[PDB]
Amino acid sequence: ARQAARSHDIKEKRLHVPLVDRLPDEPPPRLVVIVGPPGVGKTTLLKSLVRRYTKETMSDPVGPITVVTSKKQRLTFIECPNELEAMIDMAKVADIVLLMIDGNYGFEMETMEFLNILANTGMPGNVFGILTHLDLFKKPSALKDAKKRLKHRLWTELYQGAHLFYLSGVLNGRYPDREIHNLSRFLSVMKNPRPLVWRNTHPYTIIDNYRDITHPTKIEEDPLCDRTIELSGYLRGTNFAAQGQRVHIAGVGDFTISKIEELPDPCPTPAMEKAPRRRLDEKDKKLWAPMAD
Amino acid sequence: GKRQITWQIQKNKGLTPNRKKEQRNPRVKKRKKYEEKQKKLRSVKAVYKGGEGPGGYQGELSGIKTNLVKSVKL
Amino acid sequence: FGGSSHAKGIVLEKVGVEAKQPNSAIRKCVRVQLIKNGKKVTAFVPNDGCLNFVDENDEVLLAGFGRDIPGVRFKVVKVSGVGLLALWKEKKEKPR
Amino acid sequence: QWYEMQKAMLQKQLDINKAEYAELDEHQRRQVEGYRAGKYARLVIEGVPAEFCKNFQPRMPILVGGLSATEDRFGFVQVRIKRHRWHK
Amino acid sequence: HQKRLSAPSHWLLDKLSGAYAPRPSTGPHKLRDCMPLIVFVRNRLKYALNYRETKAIMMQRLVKVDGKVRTDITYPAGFMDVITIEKTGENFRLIYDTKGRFTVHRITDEEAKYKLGKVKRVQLGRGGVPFLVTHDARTIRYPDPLIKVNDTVKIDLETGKITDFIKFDTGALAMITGGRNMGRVGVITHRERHDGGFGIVHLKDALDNTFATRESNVFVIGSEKPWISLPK
Amino acid sequence: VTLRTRKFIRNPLLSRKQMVVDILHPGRPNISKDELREKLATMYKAQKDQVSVFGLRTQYGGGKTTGFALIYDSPEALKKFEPRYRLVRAGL
Amino acid sequence: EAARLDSELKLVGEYGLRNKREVWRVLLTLSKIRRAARILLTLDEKDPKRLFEGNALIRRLVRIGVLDESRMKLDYVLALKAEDFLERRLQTLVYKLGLAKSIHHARVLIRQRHIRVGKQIVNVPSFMVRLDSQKHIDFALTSPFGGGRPGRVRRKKAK
Amino acid sequence: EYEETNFVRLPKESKKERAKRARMEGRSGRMNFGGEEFRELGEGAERISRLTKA
RNA sequence: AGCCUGAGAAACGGCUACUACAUCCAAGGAAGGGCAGGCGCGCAAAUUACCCAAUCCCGACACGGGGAGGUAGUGACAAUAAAUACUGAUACAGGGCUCUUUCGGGUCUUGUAAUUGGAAUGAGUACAAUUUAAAUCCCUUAACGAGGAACAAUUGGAGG
Ligand SMILES: Nc1nc2c(ncn2[C@@H]2O[C@H](COP(=O)(O)OP(=O)(O)OP(=O)(O)O)[C@@H](O)[C@H]2O)c(=O)[nH]1
Ligand SMILES: [Mg+2]
Repeated sequence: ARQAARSHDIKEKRLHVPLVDRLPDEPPPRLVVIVGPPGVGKTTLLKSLVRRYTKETMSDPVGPITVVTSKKQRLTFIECPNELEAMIDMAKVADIVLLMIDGNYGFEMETMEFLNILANTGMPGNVFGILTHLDLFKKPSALKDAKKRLKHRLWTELYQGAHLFYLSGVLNGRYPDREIHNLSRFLSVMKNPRPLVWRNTHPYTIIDNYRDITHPTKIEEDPLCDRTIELSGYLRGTNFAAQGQRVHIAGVGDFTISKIEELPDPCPTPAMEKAPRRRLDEKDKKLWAPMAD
Repeated sequence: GKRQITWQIQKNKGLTPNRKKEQRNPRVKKRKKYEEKQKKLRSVKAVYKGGEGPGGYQGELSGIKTNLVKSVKL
Repeated sequence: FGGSSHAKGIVLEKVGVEAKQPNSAIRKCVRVQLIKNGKKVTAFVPNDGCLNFVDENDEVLLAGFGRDIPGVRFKVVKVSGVGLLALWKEKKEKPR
Repeated sequence: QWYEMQKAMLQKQLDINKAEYAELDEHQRRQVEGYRAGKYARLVIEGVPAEFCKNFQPRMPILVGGLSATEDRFGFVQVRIKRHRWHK
Repeated sequence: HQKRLSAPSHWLLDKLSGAYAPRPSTGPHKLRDCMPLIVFVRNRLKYALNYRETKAIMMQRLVKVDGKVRTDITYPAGFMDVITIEKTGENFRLIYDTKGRFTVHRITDEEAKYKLGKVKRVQLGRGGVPFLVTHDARTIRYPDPLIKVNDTVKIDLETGKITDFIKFDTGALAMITGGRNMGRVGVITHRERHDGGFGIVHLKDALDNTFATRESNVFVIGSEKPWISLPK
Repeated sequence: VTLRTRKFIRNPLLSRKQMVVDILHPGRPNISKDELREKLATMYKAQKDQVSVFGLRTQYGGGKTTGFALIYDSPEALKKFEPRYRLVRAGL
Repeated sequence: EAARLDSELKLVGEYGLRNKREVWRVLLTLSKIRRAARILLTLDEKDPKRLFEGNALIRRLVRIGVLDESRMKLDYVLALKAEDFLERRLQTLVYKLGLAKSIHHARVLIRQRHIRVGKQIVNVPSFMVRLDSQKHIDFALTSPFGGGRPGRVRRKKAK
Repeated sequence: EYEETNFVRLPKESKKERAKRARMEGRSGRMNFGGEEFRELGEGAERISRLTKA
């Protein structure tokens, strides 16, 4: 009888509201934010993750970085800068969150601000606490006390029993390879994103490449004039309108689409190339960072 | 130059009610509950509390009432 | 209901949102639609100010109500994975 | 199994489209169904103020969102607001 | 690689040497009738602490077993092997006790020079020569022609020759090295043939307890004549 | 700093003197086993370099501290008869 | 029930206990001892089981000082009680030996490591002090009531 | 008395012995109210009758 | 399905042919067949930890090599012990408490957000030394470490 009771409780746990998926057959790269207070090493984790995946030592990685992590799915890493406008801009955008806590110093208001901004706007599937600066400790009893109290406060903040990784040192200016390897074990195998209503009704795009296509005669005539801008990125929400789509460039204002060119990917992800083996040969570990080095 | 997290976010108090300094310690509460329930007992029955003092017998110090029978009638 | 202790549901419509007196049970009651079976049952939010956290089309856990409308059997326990008394006590924010 | 029946009706609609605009390229795939999601695309925006191009930093990213027909109208929004727990 | 409890109950190990126990290497004495040299040095005598310390004792020529240098650590030394250590100037001898366990006996060169070994079989070897096989698997070429089966021999141990022998006798005191009455120094007073396999002897102690042990498990030690010093 | 040696064993085949050492610091902190190696030179008429101390658990409530001490006949006998970790802890 | 509440409150007040879990703990071990005494009274007199097991139980209780040395029958072992057990606790023994002014002072002293039982200091106030060990309850040598340093508020004041 | 014989130190129990000896309390009726032990009145009481008859 | 080594195998370690997958290529060719981990809804909960240092095993052999073994980390599922205060003096108020029987009876010291004074200190911070393969814990341990607006007790229920 108790087996039937537990089966009924789990069958009631499995249920949710029937919302619409709106995910294509060839899905766009899932967006990984690296959010944290200033000085915590978001750029260092970005360098270390892109070296783990695509083996390219970036001396200054900026912008979104698209990365092939499987034959079906791929990721893109964006590091949020230390400004609240960018944090509120990307909290409605993020697919998975890498939320950084500064170890010995404890929690920060920027971390709590992004946690409740994200919860109020829309909760994504996977948020992973990443706790760093553990090597700035002298007593390894105080170390496990700080790990325990930061884990319990984070569990009160987002949900009980989350994933909190501990990244200890900085060896080659980068991170330890085993620690970022188990971190990528957790963020590599993946599940479909949560059906958020705002992302499943409105079409968005996160700009990978920027270019100013303006005539130098116009720039020489008026140095402060209305320019035309080519913005290249992945179409992520629902589909854009074919003509006359109204666009909010967040932080700039509202405009209209003058042209859409729909062109093939720079990160092809071999299911799209072959359109049942497990491993990824190094032919496939592509890197598309059109603003970084 | 960092933004410290303050005590209200550090422990999620929320809107728990205000309770007593007696209620924050379960022994001191059970000390004060026993002192006041031993005090309520003297107002019902009569405790011994020492016989005649060192000074002797200064009279029945709080009244003598004549028309009061306080014996268990068997 | 069912064979379980708590059921899930979708808040269809907060019936009695235009009731006059603040802690009326018609003000506190909410029509939800159970996921597993599909029927629309009515449930009590525990408090009138706590009604404001229950929005339309939210996944709602509900349990029995064991003790002004006698016979409404269920009470809303959790809303969108967060406990409703915790939302009322301002411990947690609601993930939407 | 009302949950799986509702999710199956949603997947039936999600097969009915992509079964219904899989019939022509220049008419359906370009003009009916727009520019489908997941595909890399280049946008040309006309009329951007030059202070954006002069103060463009690659750190702070660019998010392009699509406004609906209702998201360009102005008027009195009536909202349900509450101050935060930790706002002093 | 056997466990400490699966090790036999007659070379003792306490709660100290880990859960495992060394196995004896293959050699003269048997497996279950054996004391390895590491158990003799560091678990019985405690002249050592660790395996590496026992190796550092064994590898240098400091431990001689039956008059020859024995190098490997788990060398089997079951019964009555004189163990000469020269830096300490001692010679130990392995006997049993009345309960059924191994016992060590300190002695000098005069009793350390000879070994009392029980004859296993007599045969005619190649070359038409009689040879003699003891329980130490010592084969002696050209023996004395009366030394039959179950007779014991005083082996010289500096040449290895025969010096004296004790006959199997009803009236000669003996030591039990097997069976349910193991390790009971008493006198052979009767012997029953049982032809067809597994004959017995009836044996009594010094103080009147009769019991029947098998002629395989017996071992002659002397009529009165304690030619090895049983510990007083 | 009060010292007593119990169970002193000769061990000539391993060539090293084995002592159960009961040291006592009452009122002091712990004993600093390198300074205890320095102390076990004149007590048994040896060089400091041929002494190795291990074990050394402090008894409950201060005072008594039980160590195990080994004095070798030569530093080279120590070098060829000591474990690597005890050699590192000693400093050779 | 009000009888249980008033009884447990009388125990918690008369011996300076923290909650009712300590009362229920003592009542459980007392009921175990009393159940053993009832099972030994089930058998007849001069049975060897009752003889040796009852002598073991009575000698154990007299040695741990609960049962008085005068009365040594299994009927008095049945007549045992939780007031006798809480009297054999350490905290009430400090209060009765007079090292502390009240029972809550005694609990405070035993918590912050002033008294010692025999040789070692005792950090727990529910230490069941035996009869042989009752006499050797005194202030430790590292305590300012025993000796050594004058202490903490004394050091901050004398600076 | 085993740490002065050849004076190698011990590990203070381990996870596999503490799993065993603390499970021994789980299947036994013994209790230690003070310095003494209080044994249960099961089969340990029947041997007292079982010895005295022989 | 057949074969090869060796003291010990019908090793599955290799080979051959057939069958079935599957990879690189310059399209001629060429190498290859395990477990562990995560997801198993869109909503979740024990380390991808360190070493052969002890016991043990294999070798030309004291040194070289061991996925048994031992060390550490998590844990409100339980279970064990118990902090969040102890103790005075003075000043002032005259009420405090109870009930069967209630516009009635019973009992006699109780308070206060009053003013002051003493001490005690373990959580934590922590020099060391020690423990240990190297660390940690434990035991030792110099120095700091309490006045509420804090070193910040909770969960429920009833009522003004
Ligand atoms: N010891 C230690 N140092 C770290 C750790 N993580 C980062 N650092 C150092 O802290 C510095 C911060 O650099 P970043 O990580 O780029 O800082 P960021 O916040 O990521 O980048 P900005 O947002 O531009 O400041 C670097 O120089 C790192 O070497 C850590 O886990 N341990
Ligand atoms: Mg950055």
